Amino acid sequence: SKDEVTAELMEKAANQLFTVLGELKGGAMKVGQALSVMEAAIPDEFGEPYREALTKLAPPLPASKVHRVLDGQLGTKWRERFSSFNDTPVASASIGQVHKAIWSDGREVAVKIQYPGADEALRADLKTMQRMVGVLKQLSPGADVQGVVDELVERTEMELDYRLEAANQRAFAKAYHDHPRFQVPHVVASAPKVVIQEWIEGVPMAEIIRHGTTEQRDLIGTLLAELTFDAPRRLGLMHGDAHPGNFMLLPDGRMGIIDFGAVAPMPGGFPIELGMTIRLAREKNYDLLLPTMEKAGLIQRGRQVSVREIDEMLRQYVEPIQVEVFHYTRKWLQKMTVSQIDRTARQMDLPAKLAIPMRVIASVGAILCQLDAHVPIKALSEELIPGFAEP
Ligand SMILES: CC[C@H]1OC(=O)[C@H](C)[C@@H](O[C@H]2C[C@@](C)(OC)[C@@H](O)[C@H](C)O2)[C@H](C)[C@@H](O[C@@H]2O[C@H](C)C[C@H](N(C)C)[C@H]2O)[C@](C)(O)C[C@@H](C)C(=O)[C@H](C)[C@@H](O)[C@]1(C)O
Repeated sequence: SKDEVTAELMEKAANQLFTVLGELKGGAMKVGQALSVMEAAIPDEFGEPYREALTKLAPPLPASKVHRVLDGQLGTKWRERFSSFNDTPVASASIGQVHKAIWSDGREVAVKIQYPGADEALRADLKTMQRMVGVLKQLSPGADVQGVVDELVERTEMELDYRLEAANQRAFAKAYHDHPRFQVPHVVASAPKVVIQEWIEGVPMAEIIRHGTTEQRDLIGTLLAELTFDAPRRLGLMHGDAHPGNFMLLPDGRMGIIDFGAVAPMPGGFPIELGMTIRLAREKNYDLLLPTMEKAGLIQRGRQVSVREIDEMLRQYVEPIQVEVFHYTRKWLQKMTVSQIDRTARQMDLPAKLAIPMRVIASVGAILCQLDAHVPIKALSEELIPGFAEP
């Protein structure tokens, strides 16, 4: 059990690192020091009316409560929209359960049910943290807390209102209806705490990472990379930071996509500067590269820039397209974390239209390395990514 003990030690070191980052770049003080201030700056009358909301949430939900939630979101005659309903959950959600059933039209549908006391527990949890943001802003000198409230409010309701996630899925269901390579389940019914979609199943990407075949890894890895670039060009949207649980390989060779609670807006499609930057980076055209990256916002305006660092900055994007079929390995990813610079020209505040895809691409690239997949990324880039193909 000793490797999973490393996993817990790895998660704990990673989570405390982000706490330190939060202290230095956010609250401008330690978590211990801040907790002291918040204890006094926040009344005890607000301390526990919050407490009671969290106790309502034994681990799997009893069937009587599943009906109860269904009695609310779908109503009195919710069993008349189903042909049958399995009271035993097939999976677990973040704050709910997933039930397999049969719709009235004969289709197999997957039904997600949110726990009864999760709405109050999370909304209260929002107000408390929102209250703490006020404390830091008013009492902690030199604290950066912009948009932190906006972030938390958006995250919360995306978790509490299933209609928002379902709306995103309906968007991908139309653009990728009848598609040769991608299958997105249609949304049958949507409610604040109940969402119903078509049932699909295959080989989970997680199962492929563990002990999948070489061909399985390459295939679903190629499809994942294609989805990253095709979605913004076709749908004006980008599927957010991807977790292996969101994807599966269908028997016919297609990739299944089941989660859309992370969709980010890309109205004007994929930016032209990104593909153009990588193109100039590969051809070593530093003469046209640096002014381009400056205009785009990859590097800071009016600052001395090292070519040596530019190469480190883009090599995770350039090296894959320097061949026809790149082999995304973990060993390669380890080499990317090695700097020839020994103790900043980067832009630590990228514009939104560049920040969104680059984060997604980075997360996708990490998954491809866990897959040990062979991906024709060079071809995909020429076809889908604007500016990358030579004019
Ligand atoms: C892709 C990578 C991730 O998105 C980002 O990091 C970009 C950089 C933010 O935009 C940035 C940049 C910008 C300008 O939004 C475009 C800004 O308004 C917000 C606060 O932060 C996003 C998308 C924000 O959304 C936006 O939040 C707004 C409050 C409302 C907006 N909506 C009306 C469209 C909504 O899309 C927000 C809060 O992170 C969404 C929450 C739910 C997430 O955690 C989502 C699911 C992320 O995992 C993500 C989408 O993968």
